[PDB]
Amino acid sequence: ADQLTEEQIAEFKEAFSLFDKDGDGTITTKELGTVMRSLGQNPTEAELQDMINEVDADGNGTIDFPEFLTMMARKMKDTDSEEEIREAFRVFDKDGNGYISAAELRHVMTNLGEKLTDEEVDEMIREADIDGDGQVNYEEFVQMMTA
Amino acid sequence: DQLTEEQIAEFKEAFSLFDKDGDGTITTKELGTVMRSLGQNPTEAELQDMINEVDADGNGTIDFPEFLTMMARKMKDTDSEEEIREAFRVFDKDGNGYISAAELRHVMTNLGEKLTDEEVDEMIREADIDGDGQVNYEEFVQMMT
Amino acid sequence: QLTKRVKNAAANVLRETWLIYKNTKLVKKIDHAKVRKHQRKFLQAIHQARKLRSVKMEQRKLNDQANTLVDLAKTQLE
Amino acid sequence: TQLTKRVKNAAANVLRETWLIYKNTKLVKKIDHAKVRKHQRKFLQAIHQARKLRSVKMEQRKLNDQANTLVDLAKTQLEH
Ligand SMILES: NC(=O)Nc1ccccc1
Ligand SMILES: NC(=O)Nc1ccccc1
Ligand SMILES: NC(=O)Nc1ccccc1
Ligand SMILES: NC(=O)Nc1ccccc1
Ligand SMILES: [Ca+2]
Ligand SMILES: [Ca+2]
Ligand SMILES: [Ca+2]
Ligand SMILES: [Ca+2]
Ligand SMILES: [Ca+2]
Ligand SMILES: [Ca+2]
Ligand SMILES: [Ca+2]
Ligand SMILES: [Ca+2]
Repeated sequence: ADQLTEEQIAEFKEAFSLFDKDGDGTITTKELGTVMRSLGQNPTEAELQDMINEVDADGNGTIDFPEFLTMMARKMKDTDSEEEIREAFRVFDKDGNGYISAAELRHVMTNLGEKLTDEEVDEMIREADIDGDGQVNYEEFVQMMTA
Repeated sequence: DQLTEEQIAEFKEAFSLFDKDGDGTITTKELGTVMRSLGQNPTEAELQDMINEVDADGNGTIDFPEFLTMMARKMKDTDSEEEIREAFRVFDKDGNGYISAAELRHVMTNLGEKLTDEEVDEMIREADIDGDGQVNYEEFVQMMT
Repeated sequence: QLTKRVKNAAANVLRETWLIYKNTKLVKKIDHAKVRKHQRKFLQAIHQARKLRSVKMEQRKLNDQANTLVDLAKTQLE
Repeated sequence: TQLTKRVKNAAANVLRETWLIYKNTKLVKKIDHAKVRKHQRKFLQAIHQARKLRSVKMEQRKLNDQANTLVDLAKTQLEH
């Protein structure tokens, strides 16, 4: 969705406290280090600073709640679009092998009641088929769905 | 990017190969005669399209300047295309239509360049659209242009 | 560009296919007006894909034909 | 992924200058040295560029996964 709901905003306000270890209202590079290590990763100082910098809109060196929230709104929007595309991929890719075949795409159409020639279904495959293997993999599918 | 005086004079001679009746223009019927004499049989629409592509002033026929301007552009494109073919033939040392990592590593070595084998492999991968691990002509063209 | 238009048309075909599917198979109550809308869009895209592919195919023929003429002219170069 | 395009672009320059070095070294009567030197120089710059951009791309991939870890942690607070 484009915008967060009131409830999501309140929930993300709770989430902020998971990163703001000292409760001072800001997330610092040191706090991200603590969080990452608690999750089993060990980023370098420069990586932690990059993660702060990409969110720190006002450049004062720490992340406040509105900055965190704005970033989370953008992430939720992206995740929703990417999740819909995955959902579509899984349906076209009937056998779950990672490749949409011409046969599988036919079945989708035919089940919708559409009237495409087997040649036409073949042409659609070849148009999305970047690596020339005759099938549509996930990355090729994503390019097609977002073009 | 421009034709020499000599090339212009030669294309003026070429114009007469198409202008069958010598009236100074090439018509759709004349292209039909030319194409058929070369062993092809385009439809009327196809012959019309071939006139239209060249007929800048839209009067229905091709005069010498229109023909020449088109030929100038074709010679320009041919030259750039031929340069890229020459590069490809050199890199594709065994002529099998695929530039392998090994072939490109050898080119670099023979130029006395100092690239790691990994860097050369990375270049192959950046050019490798179909993922087969080697660079074909079409993949090479997309890179060089 | 012509290639772009072709892939773009086929992409719309695919997007509308999904939207029809979702609105037909993955909802409790089918919104028939929404389904009709995407179906119209599906048909428009398929007509476009068909049209553009046909032009692309005629274009490949014309290119070889024109190059035959170009090569004839080039026979006069020294 | 404009970066990936820049990467491919830099590798393309490497390849172009490689050819121009070959041509001006192996495929001419008299070698023009100022021109060989020119293409060698642009070759070096393009290589420096390809390395730089590839490095950035590799680090962005690591950062993407780290950041997504943080994002997933925040998402644990969403109900349903
Ligand atoms: N770069 C980045 O994503 N930083 C971040 C993410 C989630 C929570 C707090 C900080
Ligand atoms: N389309 C096109 O190329 N027409 C043409 C080409 C060469 C000579 C005379 C006509
Ligand atoms: N006279 C002649 O041989 N013309 C020709 C041959 C091949 C291609 C195009 C034109
Ligand atoms: N508490 C907790 O389980 N956090 C978590 C787990 C997996 C991925 C990201 C965050
Ligand atoms: Ca804090
Ligand atoms: Ca800040
Ligand atoms: Ca499959
Ligand atoms: Ca494929
Ligand atoms: Ca005439
Ligand atoms: Ca004219
Ligand atoms: Ca080879
Ligand atoms: Ca390849």
